[PDB]
Amino acid sequence: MEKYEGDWVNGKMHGHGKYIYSDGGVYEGDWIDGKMHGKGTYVFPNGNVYEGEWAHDMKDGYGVLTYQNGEKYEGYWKQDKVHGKGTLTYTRGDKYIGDWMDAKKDGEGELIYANGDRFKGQWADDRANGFGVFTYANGNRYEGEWTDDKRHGRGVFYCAEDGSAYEGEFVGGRKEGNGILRLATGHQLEGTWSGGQLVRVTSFVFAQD
Amino acid sequence: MEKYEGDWVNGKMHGHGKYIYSDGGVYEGDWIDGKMHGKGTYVFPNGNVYEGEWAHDMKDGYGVLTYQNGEKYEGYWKQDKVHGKGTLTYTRGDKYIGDWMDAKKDGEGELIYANGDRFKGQWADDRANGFGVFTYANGNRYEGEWTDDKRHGRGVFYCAEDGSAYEGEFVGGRKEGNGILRLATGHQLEGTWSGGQLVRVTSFVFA
Repeated sequence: MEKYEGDWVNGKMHGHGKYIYSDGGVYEGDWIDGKMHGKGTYVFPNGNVYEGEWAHDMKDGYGVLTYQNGEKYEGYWKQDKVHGKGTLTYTRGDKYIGDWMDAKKDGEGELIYANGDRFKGQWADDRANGFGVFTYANGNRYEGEWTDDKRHGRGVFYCAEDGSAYEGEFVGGRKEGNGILRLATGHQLEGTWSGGQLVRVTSFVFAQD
Repeated sequence: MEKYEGDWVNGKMHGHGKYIYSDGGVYEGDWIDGKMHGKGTYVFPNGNVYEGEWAHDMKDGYGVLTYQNGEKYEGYWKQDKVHGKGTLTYTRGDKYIGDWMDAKKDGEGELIYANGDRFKGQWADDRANGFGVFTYANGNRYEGEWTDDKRHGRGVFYCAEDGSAYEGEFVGGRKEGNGILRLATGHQLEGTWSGGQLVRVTSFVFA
């Protein structure tokens, strides 16, 4: 059995009001035309809680959704979906700050991982797409083009293990086709890579300069 | 206008004797059966001078030939040809010490260059053939097989310029075919070289 305690206008809930839904979990805050509208808080049966701005019975504008588990989103909503600027903390400790579209990461975004890794760059369909920089915990670093959370196209990868930066084509997160490899010495290699293994050397200069 | 002044036996020059030849240039020393034989010296018209051992009218045994120019050979002769152990100084300043055959370098020999370079190894037909070590003035060094004064077959070459060492096949004084290349880092490369350019990579590692 559902129930309400608040302000009535015309024949509908309007103004401040607290509402208990048939399923466990309540709402307290602002109402317009019998819909949740304005600043209010919802406590869900599943233990999740939203407090922030509503419009036409949905989360719209700035709001904070904290989950039963660590997960917490602080940012903007449009029609009950995460939309625009937003910061999401994952249970893991990983954090995304940046641009959301239709409950997916889309645009400029920085994801700082709990393992010390961090990526900043362009996102599309909730995955890295376009330019970006991944800096690995170990000291390895990528800078260049991404396709579907994979290093794809022209990129520069540095390997902390042996120095030796690579400049060239990437395919499916591995270096493929023409490229250049500088080692810490000043030794450079030009040629072709096949699935991350060097096949052919075009040039083999030194020129430390 | 020939002439002689020395010892006669039977009907020929025999014992000590000095001889002036038709062309300018003389001989003074030992004679047998009217031939230069034993210890004696010849001063040639061309300005060359030999002093050493003779047999049957030719240089045979140990002798010293000093030339019109700086060139000087100290070693063994057989029938007027440089033969066996010998040391030759060139006008250049270069020195060869070692084994000669029929007036050509043949066997074990060390050539010390005036530019600081040095080769030691096996010679044939007056050129490096078989094993040997060339050490370059700059610090570069080769050790392995030679064919006709060229690095040919299995060899190890070190390049002082980039402190890298290569182990593999050489063809015509350049690295060709399968080989391994270690760099100063610890990075090693396996694969095939063509002329002196890497074509194909088998392995690539860091140590």
